[PDB]
Amino acid sequence: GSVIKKRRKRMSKKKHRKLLRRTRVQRRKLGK
Amino acid sequence: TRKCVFCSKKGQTIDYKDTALLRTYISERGKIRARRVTGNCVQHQRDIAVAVKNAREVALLPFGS
Amino acid sequence: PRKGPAPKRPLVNDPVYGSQLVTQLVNKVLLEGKKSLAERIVYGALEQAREKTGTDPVVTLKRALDNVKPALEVRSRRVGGATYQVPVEVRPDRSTTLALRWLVNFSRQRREKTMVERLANEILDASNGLGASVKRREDTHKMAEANRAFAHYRW
Amino acid sequence: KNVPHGAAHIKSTFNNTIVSITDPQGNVIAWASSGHVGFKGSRKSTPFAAQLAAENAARKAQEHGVKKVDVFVKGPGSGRETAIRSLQAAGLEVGTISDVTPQPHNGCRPPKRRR
RNA sequence: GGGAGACUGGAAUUCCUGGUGUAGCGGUGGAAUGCGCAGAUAUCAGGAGGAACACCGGUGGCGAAGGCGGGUCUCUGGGCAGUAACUGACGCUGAGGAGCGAAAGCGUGGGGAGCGAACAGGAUUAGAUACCCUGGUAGUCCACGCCGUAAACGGUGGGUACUAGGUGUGGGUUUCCUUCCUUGGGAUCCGUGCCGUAGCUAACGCAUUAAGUACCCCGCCUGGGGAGUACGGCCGCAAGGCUAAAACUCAAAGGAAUUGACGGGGGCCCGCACAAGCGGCGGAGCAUGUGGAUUAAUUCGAUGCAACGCGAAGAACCUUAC
Repeated sequence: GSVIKKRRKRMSKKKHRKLLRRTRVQRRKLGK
Repeated sequence: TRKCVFCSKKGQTIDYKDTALLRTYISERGKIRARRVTGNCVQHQRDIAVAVKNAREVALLPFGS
Repeated sequence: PRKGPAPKRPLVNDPVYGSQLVTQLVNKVLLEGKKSLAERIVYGALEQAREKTGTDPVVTLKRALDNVKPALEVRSRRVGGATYQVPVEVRPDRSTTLALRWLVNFSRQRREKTMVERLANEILDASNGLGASVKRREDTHKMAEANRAFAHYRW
Repeated sequence: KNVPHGAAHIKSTFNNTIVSITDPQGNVIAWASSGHVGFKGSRKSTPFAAQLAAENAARKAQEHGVKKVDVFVKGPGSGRETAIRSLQAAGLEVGTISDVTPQPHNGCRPPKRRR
């Protein structure tokens, strides 16, 4: 296939992972 | 393509003590020479390599003169 | 010169002396497009050599040529950003051309004020090895056996 | 001192070239390097600088009374043969030439590859 | 080189100690930080320590996959071939479930030569939180446990039977030449590559190791984003992993091949392109043209090669448009 599709998937995953790292302490406070 | 001298009925058995046979299959720098040059089969080339290493450890052959 | 070797021009024989050397010399010394001056200059130099050395001009000219004819030359070839001065043997034609070129080139740096005795004097010196072009000839030989370090490329 | 037979160690790298004249027992009596003869930067990686360094080392060892030399040459060749010829030209004698380049048996980890 | 344990060998890098020995070494497209002159680099001799095992060594062997080569010993798993003595359908697949599972990462305790995220300088640049250079912590290594993911790929689930061949190679049995050595050749079983029919495919291509012809069982798919995300739940020390939507939004997103164009992609062939030679320009004075600056205007156009003795083959008034 092409690598455009993998590129879209990796861009979305990278943004989500960065967001998940940015709010670690707030999530830890809320969940527990 | 040559024949394996050990596969013939008159091929000597391979031992790490008998260092002349091993000197036959090592180059002037002490390295083991490729199986294409010697022409011997897979099993006997493996035997020769193991014997050369064993003789090298007991200091009967040099470690790459 | 990309397709193949170029044709070689014929050389007209001299009517006065009968050797191609003098006509080659007058061609080499020719300047600005005046033949007549050129052969009169070279003939005056020949006659002054005649009256000075006491021997024939042809034999002393050939002896001077042999004393100036080189056998090896230097060619510059670049690779990987480094230029190497490979020594190369010389075809006889290039040797003769270089000898005449060197003689005429060192004919023009003298102080003795006119061309004919300049040429005669250097002919005598090259016959005896006292010239300036000869100095460059043994210099070229000195770098020929000096720059032997770059010969395995063979270019 | 007067040692009539010594040894020459030529180490040629991609950035320099250094020649050391030693006694047959490993004591240096004269050394010269490609930047010791007046070269800087990249210019000391050239064969010409190797020639000059070899000539200078040969002369300084010669004034100590050295006649014949065994050559142990080493490193990724940049000015090896030029150094050999410069030793021969400067009035020395080269008896034997041997390449002694350190060869690992796959130990240690080389640095990452440039890009 | 299938796995686990113990002992052990040599080359090389680093550091320390001692000789000889000097003023440079290192690095790069070029340099500078950096190391030395308090004795560096280099060359000898001795010692300490850790990690990986040149040559043999390959599209070659083994393993269910991940993966496995310095030597020796100890313990142990799978495969193939021949004989066919033995049991007598005991077979295949397998929802959930369990076990193994590269690298990175986590916990406790060791170890630490080389390399090297993060971090400091130097250089490049309009700027360089990068590429290049000099240092360098976790980590890489060992013991015992967590995690459970990879472009974990043949992007090809397992079992079985049939369908032209040619030619390499690994393991084993047999017959004909028999010299009884040899890839001597043939036959047969089990692997591993290339080429090729029929057949299949949208095409590329697969082709007895099928993506062909058929039967049994499992997993999965139903336009692209939102999204493998949210809520709920389970697991984990943590990082996070597994199960898994909707509102909304677009009229497409895709796969293969074809013709051009382009490449800071290649290969051949030409040309005064280089080379081999002769004569010049850039240095001086002068004539033109242009850029720039002044004033009333210094009329307008031309502006890498392909503008600069060009429109202009003729500016005192005229020309001339200022």
